[PDB]
Amino acid sequence: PPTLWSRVTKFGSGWGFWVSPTVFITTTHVIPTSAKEFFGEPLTSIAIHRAGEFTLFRFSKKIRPDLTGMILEEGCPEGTVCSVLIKRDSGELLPLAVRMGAIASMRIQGRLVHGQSGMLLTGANAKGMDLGTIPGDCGAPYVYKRANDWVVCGVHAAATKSGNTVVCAVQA
Amino acid sequence: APPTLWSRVTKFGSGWGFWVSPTVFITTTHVIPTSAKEFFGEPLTSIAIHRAGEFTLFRFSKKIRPDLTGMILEEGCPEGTVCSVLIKRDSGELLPLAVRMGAIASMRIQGRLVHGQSGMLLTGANAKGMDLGTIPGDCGAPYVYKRANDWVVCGVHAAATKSGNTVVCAVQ
Ligand SMILES: CCc1nnc(N)s1
Repeated sequence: PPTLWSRVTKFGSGWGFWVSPTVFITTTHVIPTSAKEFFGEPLTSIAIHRAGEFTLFRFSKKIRPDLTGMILEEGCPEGTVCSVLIKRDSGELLPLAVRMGAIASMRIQGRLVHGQSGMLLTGANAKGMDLGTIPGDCGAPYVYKRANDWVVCGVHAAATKSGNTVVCAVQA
Repeated sequence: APPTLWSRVTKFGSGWGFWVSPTVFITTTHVIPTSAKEFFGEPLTSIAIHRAGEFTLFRFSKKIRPDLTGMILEEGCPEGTVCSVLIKRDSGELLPLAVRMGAIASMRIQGRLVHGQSGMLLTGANAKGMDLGTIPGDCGAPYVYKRANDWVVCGVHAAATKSGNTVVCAVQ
C-alpha cells in the first residue's frame, strides 16, 4: 500500500497532507497569496474552507487516485500521543511524538495562535539532533492509530523558540 | 543527521552495516551471509573479524573507504541518552528514528534470545510497522548521538519487540 509519508506534499512556504484523492489540508499562512491554479487545477474548480490557521481544499476531480480516504477529526482527546510527520528538503522523514493538550489561544513568540497545544516528547536540548520542529515544517500533519484506523487531527501551525510547545491547527 | 554519517550506511547481506573508518566496518551478526568468503573484493585471509554475540566488527588490511575520516565507536551510551537510528527506506528516503536508551538487557523476541542495549522509540505511541517503527530489513543500522562538537556511534540495530515500541542495539 501507499505509506502515510506519500500523502505529505511540499506546498507554498511549507507542506500539506492528502486525506483522500480529492481532499488536501494545510496551514493557512503557507498558502500562496498570488495563484490561478494548484496541482494543475484552476481555482474555479477548487472549494477552499478556511478556519483560522486550518485550511481544507476539495478538488472536483481525483488528483491522487492511488489513495484511500482517511478519517479526519477536529483535534483529538486530551492526552492523546500524536506523531507530527515532518519532511525536510534533505530527503529526511522525522516522525516526532507529541502529547496533545487543550484547545486554547497561546502566546507563541509574541503572537496569538488558536489550536490544540502539544508538548514534544523527544527530550531536553535536542542539541543539533533531529528531535524538534523548525519554521519550514508548517503544514505537516498530526496523526495517531486508533484500533486498526489511522486518524489525522490537524496541521503544524507554530512552535516556541525553546521547543517543547507546539500548536496543531484544527478543523472548525 | 550529517551527510557524512549517511554516506557510511552501506547495504549489506539482509540489512546494513556502517563504516567507522577507512578500514573498520560494523554490522549485526545475523545479516552476514553464512557462506560468504569475500567482502569488498578482499578474501577472509586479509580481514580481522571480532564477533561478540549480535555485534560483529570487520578490520581490513587495506583502506576500503579512503573518502572517510575515522570517528569514535563507544560500547553503548549512558542510560537516558537520546540517539538516532540511521534507517534507509524505499527510494532515497532517510529515516533518523529517535530512541531513548535504557539498560543492558537479555530478552526473548519471537524465536530468538537477544542481548544488547534496550531503548524505546520516540516516534509515536504505537510504532508497529514501517511508517513510525523498524522492520526486519533495518538490522545493522547504526545508533548515533551528538556530544559537544562530535558525533559518536554506539551500536547497531539487532531486534524489535512484537509491539514495536522496544528496540535492542547490539554493542561492542
Ligand atoms: C503518555 C506520555 C506521557 N508523558 N507524561 C505523562 N504524564 S503521560
